[PDB]
Amino acid sequence: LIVTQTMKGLDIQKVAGTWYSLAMAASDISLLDAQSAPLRVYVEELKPTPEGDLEILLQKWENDECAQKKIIAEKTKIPAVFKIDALNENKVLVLDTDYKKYLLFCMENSAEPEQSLVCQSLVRTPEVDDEALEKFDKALKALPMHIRLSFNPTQLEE
Amino acid sequence: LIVTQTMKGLDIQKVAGTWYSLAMAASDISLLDAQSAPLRVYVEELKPTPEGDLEILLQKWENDECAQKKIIAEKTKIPAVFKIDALNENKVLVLDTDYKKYLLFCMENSAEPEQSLVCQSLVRTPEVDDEALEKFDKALKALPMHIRLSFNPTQLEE
Repeated sequence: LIVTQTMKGLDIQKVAGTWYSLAMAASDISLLDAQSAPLRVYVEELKPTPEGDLEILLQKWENDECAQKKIIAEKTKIPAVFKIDALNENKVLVLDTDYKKYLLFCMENSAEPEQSLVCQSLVRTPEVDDEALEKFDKALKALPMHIRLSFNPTQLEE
Repeated sequence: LIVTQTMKGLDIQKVAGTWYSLAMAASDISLLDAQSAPLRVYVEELKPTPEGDLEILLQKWENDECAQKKIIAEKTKIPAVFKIDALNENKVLVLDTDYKKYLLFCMENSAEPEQSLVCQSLVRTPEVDDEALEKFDKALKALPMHIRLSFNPTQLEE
């Protein structure tokens, strides 16, 4: 992605707290196909640190169960861009937020030659309001996505 | 679905021959999630019979392999609507076609209480042309779809 496509003026401390994954999209079907896909994850909480890094609590499917994982996305020299400095590098890019209702982000598989992107729309509460989803679809118009998912009522899911 | 949403004036004999599944959508994620999902199938050929029924040759994933299946969708009293009169009833509804390039259809799980729909865009050849996909997205605007997939170049897939 380019710098204009990410959020200008992000305050990471204001994204703290509970979130729900409302919709996901990816450039490649296989990125979100297997319930166990590495980048098929549901956000449950964001925990920015005093040092300006972003800790992410996620749920994932595993055998039948719902496993929690905690990953650390570290600040970089570019605002709104964070690096999970794991063995497999992934960048997390915050596209937009209003802090109080919605947050749009992508995970990119930096090493791969193909463009390899998974993006989500997060909401603070399960309320009926489609601003999160309108803003996400507008943001994805610029990107080649081949799969698009939205989470139904029960419960809705995470 | 309603009668206006399906094709007026369909000639079944003109849909005969080779097709490729270019995109799929469903009202529920779980309808197309597992590669083995019953309604996750790729069309390879349509074979209308002299009696006015529609035979469908499909490919599906199975363990690792690509299995062929042949199913019979029988004519009904409603034009463009066909019934697979299997133990589990499914209707096949032709939404639109120009016979020479594209064909839009849905499979409905009639028995279920929830609306349960899987729809596809089929093309005659893998040519670069997006009319199939524009027509499919226009047709799906009227329907509550929660998952949307499109098949990439290799090869592209069936």
